[PDB]
Amino acid sequence: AQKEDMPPEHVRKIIRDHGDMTNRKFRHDKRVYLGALKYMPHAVLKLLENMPMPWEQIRDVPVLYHITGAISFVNEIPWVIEPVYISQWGS
RNA sequence: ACUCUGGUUUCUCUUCAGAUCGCAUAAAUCUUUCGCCUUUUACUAAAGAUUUCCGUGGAGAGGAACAACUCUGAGUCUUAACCCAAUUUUUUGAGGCCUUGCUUUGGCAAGGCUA
RNA sequence: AAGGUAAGUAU
Repeated sequence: AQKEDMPPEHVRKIIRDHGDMTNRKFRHDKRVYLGALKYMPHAVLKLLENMPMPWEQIRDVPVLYHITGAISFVNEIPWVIEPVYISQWGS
């Protein structure tokens, strides 16, 4: 019993709609939306620590996002080989 | 050269963490010393004691993937051509006889005789 | 970031 990954277009659509809270269609359930918003600093911390390095053009990262698009987390720790990382930054 | 030994990867969970949990390094709270002082919320910078957070290790448990592929260790780790013996055993000249002591007798003990 | 709200009655 493991959660299968969703297509990247699913979260794209979820973010694209429900953008403004003024819509009254999804206002019925907001405790699930509001309760997951306190972890915004966690999303900030995970996002900035996975910032791409100057030698990298595009960095695809695993993403853990709320079912309503309330918050998105970068579920990845930037592990780097120390000699490789130091040599890359020296270059 | 024989036989048995039986993994690695990955995702969770539960606990234990001495150790540079971390060859890196944040914040909060409290109690003392200050610095600003005029009241909160911020602070100044040292010490002491906590808590949280970003991470970490070991062990245990439960799933998945490559489950079929081999390891290591142990087990006795198992074979013939031609060439060899003065220090321990298949080439090794080490034989016998007698004396006297002594043992209930057998024998034993020492010496002598060699070839 | 505050210690910088007049208290109102009408529409």
